[PDB]
Amino acid sequence: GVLKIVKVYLAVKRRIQPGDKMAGRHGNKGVISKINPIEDMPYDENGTPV
Amino acid sequence: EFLKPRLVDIEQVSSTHAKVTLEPLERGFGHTLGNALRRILLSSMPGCAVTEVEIDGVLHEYSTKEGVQEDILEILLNLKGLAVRVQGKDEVILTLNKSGIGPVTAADITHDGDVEIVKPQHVICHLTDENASISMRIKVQRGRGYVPASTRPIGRLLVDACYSPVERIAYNVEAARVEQRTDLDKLVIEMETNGTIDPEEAIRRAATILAEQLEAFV
Repeated sequence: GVLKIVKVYLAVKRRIQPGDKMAGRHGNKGVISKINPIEDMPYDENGTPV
Repeated sequence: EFLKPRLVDIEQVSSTHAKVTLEPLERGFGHTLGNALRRILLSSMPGCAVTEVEIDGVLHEYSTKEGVQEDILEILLNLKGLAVRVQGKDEVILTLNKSGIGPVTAADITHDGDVEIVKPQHVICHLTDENASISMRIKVQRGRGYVPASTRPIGRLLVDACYSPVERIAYNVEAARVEQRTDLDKLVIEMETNGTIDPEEAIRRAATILAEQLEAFV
């Protein structure tokens, strides 16, 4: 009883945002709370931010 | 009264990362100016990242071209890291035409003398067979910060914009035993750019930005 089917494949690209759950390999979870600016992050003696 | 710091040395270690010196500096002003300039540099430095890319036989970035070892997405990712300097025009359109086996690098772009490619060895893609060719148009514009393609024909592929020549900034405050006076600070700022900005020009722009923001109440 169906005449024809049209299947459309969209390809969305989800980058990252607060609320996206991230975890390690040892049962440690967490939802991103802020996409901090690069200049606001902690940096070591060499200036490389974490 | 206060001694005014000034640019005394630009110690070019390599093509990318340089090390400028500010001297003399009073007690505490070294860290203040170092952190302020670090934040300004990492925040707001004009850059010339790619914005749009158009390959002839490509409709969307999730496809492939015959004879190209890389997916279109990986080509766009490689272009996203392309370091380029434009002088006269805020917006330019470079062209890349290559045919034959081998690594299609950034050196195969049309010269366009008003545009400088700082890393000619920057590989863009690989061609696998003689009869395979890539003919593509790249759109390079001036900008500031990070402008994801989502915020801003069906053949145009948008690449995320990364208008930020700086990559790493580190300031060290040392002792400057100069002018027959002790406990004067020297601010050595080591900055690792992508090669598209002059370190002296970068410091000048950062200081100008800070002064303009500070003019609101002085």
